[PDB]
Amino acid sequence: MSEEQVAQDTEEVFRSYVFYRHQQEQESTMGQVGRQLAIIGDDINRRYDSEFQTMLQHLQPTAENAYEYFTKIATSLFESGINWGRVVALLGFGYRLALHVYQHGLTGFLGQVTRFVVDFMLHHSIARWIAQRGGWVAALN
Amino acid sequence: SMSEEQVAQDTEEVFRSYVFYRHQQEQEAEPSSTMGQVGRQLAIIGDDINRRYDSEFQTMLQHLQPTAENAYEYFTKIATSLFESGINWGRVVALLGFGYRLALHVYQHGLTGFLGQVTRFVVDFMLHHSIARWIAQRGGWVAALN
Repeated sequence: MSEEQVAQDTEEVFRSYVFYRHQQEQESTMGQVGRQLAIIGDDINRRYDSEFQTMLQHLQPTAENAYEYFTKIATSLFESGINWGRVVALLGFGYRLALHVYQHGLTGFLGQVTRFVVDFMLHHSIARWIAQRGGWVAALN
Repeated sequence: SMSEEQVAQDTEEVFRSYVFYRHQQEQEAEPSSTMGQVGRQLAIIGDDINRRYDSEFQTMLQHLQPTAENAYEYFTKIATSLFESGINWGRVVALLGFGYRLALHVYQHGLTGFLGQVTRFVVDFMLHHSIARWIAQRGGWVAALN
C-alpha cells in the first residue's frame, strides 16, 4: 500500500475510533478498523489512556493551545521509535485531547460568537448607525 | 450621551439575552439589565421578516455545516454579504438571529464541531513523521488487527 492512501484511511480510522470509544465510555472498511481498535483500549491501552488523562488534567488545553500540546506529547511518544502500540496510543491521545478541546470549546463558544457580532457591528459602522437612532432601545419602536 | 463605543458595550448584553430567550422560545414552544430587556423583547417580537431570515440562516448552516474552526470565516462571509446592500433595522436584528443560529449549530453538533482540528493533527503528524509510510509497508491499517 501507498503512504498517501494510509493518510486518507487515518481520517476514517480515527473518526470511527473517537465515536466508538465515546459510546464505550458511556455507561466502511477503515471504520471497522477504528471500531476494533477502540474496544481494545481496555487492558493494553489502559496505561496509555491513564497517562494521557492525567497530563491533560493538569495542563488544560484550548483550541489555540491544542497544537503545541499535541505535538510535544506525540513527538516524545515516537522519540524511541515506531511500533504498533504507540500508533494505537496516538489515536487514544487524539481522542482524549478532542474531549478536552470540546469541554473547554463548548463552554466558551457563545463568547466567540458574542465577539464576532460586537466586532463586525463596530468595524462595519453598524454600531454608529444604532448610536444615531438612540441606541438599542430604538429597535423596539 | 449615545456613543458608538456605548453601543458596542450594550451589544454584548443585548445578544447574550437574545440568545438565552431565543433558546427558551425554541425549547418551550416546540433583575435583568436594561439592555437585557432589549435583547429579551427582540427575541419575543417575531414578525414575517425575522422568521424569513431565521429560515434562511437555518438552511445555510444545515448545508455549509460550519465547525468551530471555520466558524469565524463563515460568520464573516454571511454577515459581510448581509450588509453589502446597506444598513437597516431588519438586517441589524437579523445579525443577532444569525449569531444565535451559528452558536446553536455548533452546540447541537457536539464533538463533531471540535474533532476536525484534532483529526488533522493526527493525520498530519503521522504523515510527516513517516508513521504513514511505516503502516503502508505493513499493508495499511488492517495490519493493526489480530
